[PDB]
Amino acid sequence: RKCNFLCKLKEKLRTVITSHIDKVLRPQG
Repeated sequence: RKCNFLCKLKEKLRTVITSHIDKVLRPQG
C-alpha cells in the first residue's frame, strides 16, 4: 500500500517495498 500495482501491491521483482505483496509467486523475483 502506497501507490498501485507493480509498486507496493502486485509486485514484480525488487527487494522489500516493491517486493511487498505480489500476485503471490515472486515479489522479489
